[PDB]
Amino acid sequence: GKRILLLEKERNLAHFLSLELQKEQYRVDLVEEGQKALSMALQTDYDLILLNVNLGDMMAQDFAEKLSRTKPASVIMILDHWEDLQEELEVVQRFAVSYIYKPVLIENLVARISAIFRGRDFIDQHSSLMKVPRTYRNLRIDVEHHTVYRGEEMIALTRREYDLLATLMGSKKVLTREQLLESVWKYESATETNIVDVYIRYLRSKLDVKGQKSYIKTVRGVGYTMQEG
Repeated sequence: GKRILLLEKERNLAHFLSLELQKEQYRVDLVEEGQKALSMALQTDYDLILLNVNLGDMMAQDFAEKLSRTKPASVIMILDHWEDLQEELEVVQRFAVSYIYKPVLIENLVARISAIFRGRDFIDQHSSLMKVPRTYRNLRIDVEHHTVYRGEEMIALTRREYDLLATLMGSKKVLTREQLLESVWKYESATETNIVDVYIRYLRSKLDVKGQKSYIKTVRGVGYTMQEG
């Protein structure tokens, strides 16, 4: 089964989530602080890393940035109280594939994790069919390693940003926000179209060079497409 790295500060909840996730045949490694979580995530490829906003010895944002130096498309999901998540909402959107509020309902957590895994699988399969060369202007995508480069620099795209780029680069046509939702949030049927604009903004911030045309064009009345220089 897929492998989950789990850090939950509430002891009884951590134990509960560990046991319930193993009933889905997932392999669950429970850790209690970020330093240990980080050493484990650096040496093992986890399919999901499930964290609180604050890991105790560091913020989850800090963990994610440090992990991203070698594994930029890591799949991190944040579980926390509403007030804790909202205090850090913008930074959480930037590094996490999803977030979920306490008090958690296990059937909901299980369904969401399943959908996230299936959506990543879809992206992988679809991107394997991308026309070669997988380049655009100064960008190149390494589909095997889920990495992106602009010139000779690695661009630390998050998993959502990577999935969004692969979807845009793999399309010959302008894509609507509904079509982008259907590809990048596939199987996460509760996702709504305004999230697409958020991640287009994030993706532009990572790709774009000041004084060049953006890598992504907004097409009036339609949606988004890659943009030439």
